[PDB]
Amino acid sequence: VEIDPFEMAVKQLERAAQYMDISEEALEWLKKPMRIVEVSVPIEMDDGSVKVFTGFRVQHNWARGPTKGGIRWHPAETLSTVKALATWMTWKVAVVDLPYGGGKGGIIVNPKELSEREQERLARAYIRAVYDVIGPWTDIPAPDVYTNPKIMGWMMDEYETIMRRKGPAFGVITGKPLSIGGSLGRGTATAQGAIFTIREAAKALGIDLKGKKIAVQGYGNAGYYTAKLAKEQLGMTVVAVSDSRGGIYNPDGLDPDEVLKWKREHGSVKDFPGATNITNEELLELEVDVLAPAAIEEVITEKNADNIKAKIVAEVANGPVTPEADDILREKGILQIPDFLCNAGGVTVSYFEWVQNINGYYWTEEEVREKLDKKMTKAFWEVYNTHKDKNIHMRDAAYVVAVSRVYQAMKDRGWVKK
Ligand SMILES: N[C@@H](CCC(=O)O)C(=O)O
Repeated sequence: VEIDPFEMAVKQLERAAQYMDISEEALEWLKKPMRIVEVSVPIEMDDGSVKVFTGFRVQHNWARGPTKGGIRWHPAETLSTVKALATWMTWKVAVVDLPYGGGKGGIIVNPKELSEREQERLARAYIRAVYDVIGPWTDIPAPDVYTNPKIMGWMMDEYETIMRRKGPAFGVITGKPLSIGGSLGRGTATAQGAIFTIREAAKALGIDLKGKKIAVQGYGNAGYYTAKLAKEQLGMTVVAVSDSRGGIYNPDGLDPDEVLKWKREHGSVKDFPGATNITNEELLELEVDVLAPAAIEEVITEKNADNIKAKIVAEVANGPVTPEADDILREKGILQIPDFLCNAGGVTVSYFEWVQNINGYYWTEEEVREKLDKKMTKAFWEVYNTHKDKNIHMRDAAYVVAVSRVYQAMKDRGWVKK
């Protein structure tokens, strides 16, 4: 009825585990986060009053290393959502082979009504509250929904103040500004990883992307950068983009820069000059070769699953395809890139930033791009090889790979004897 996120995550995990040989005790261990921390976050309001907010910090599993995850500042943020996202982050960092665990944070707050001073106070108070469970080798937060690198810098500064500079305080948190322990290529990380996965999928299917058409659903940061990177690196034709308000259709192709400027100047991509105006519900069914949903989740359902005509569906967003839609698309012979594999570039570049901070030596744009390319190509090819060996779904193969890595790490530590 309410479809609790944690219940759905556990159901997904059970579905995945039924496709592989895993002990019952390890599955029961994986069904529950290893540590959940709920703290009060008191800040001083600009009018002088004191308001108390609820903060979360869930560390699902740290068998493979320190936990990794973002912090969400959303008025509708709950503990269940944080737990489910930490569980998903575990598999996200496991599939792309990072020495990380699963983690997530969140504060129930509406940041649109907070001033800059109040936002800084909130970040510093959250750090002061969760200092006891975070660290460069314990738990590394990251930017997420309604959180930017500015909050990352404030949080790192507060952590460094509390820690008294006894170690790599830069590495306690990622996504920071370039002036303070930042990393090159952070802004376009997720889209770059998605482009690498799309290129590898095209390589697997034997189709060249030069001159092909791509439709991107959702024109935020991820969607815009995905369309732009596809057009430049992959040589594809950006035929259709969209946002919440509406969508754009143009057979001759769309210039992502022009569309972004129009959206910035009018608040939406609606009524772009010399272009057909459509919505998402027909955008998802346009005849394309690559479809990249980069917007609100659950856009492909059994209603529209049979009408999808894309050869490759790159799930840039977090879970935009329902399991029934997954089965329908697999029946049609459409290669799907799993949600927590396609957008694994952001966490990979976050790991690169953490490595740079820990080592004290910082890389260049080309080095980061090449390392990200290697990691994403290897992860995608491992997932596709499992998908070809086990004759299962692509999402199922990615789950098998991630859960197998986590289970092996748990067995090596002696946490589970079977
Ligand atoms: N939460 C973001 C940040 C990456 C990270 O966890 O380091 C993501 O999953 O992409």
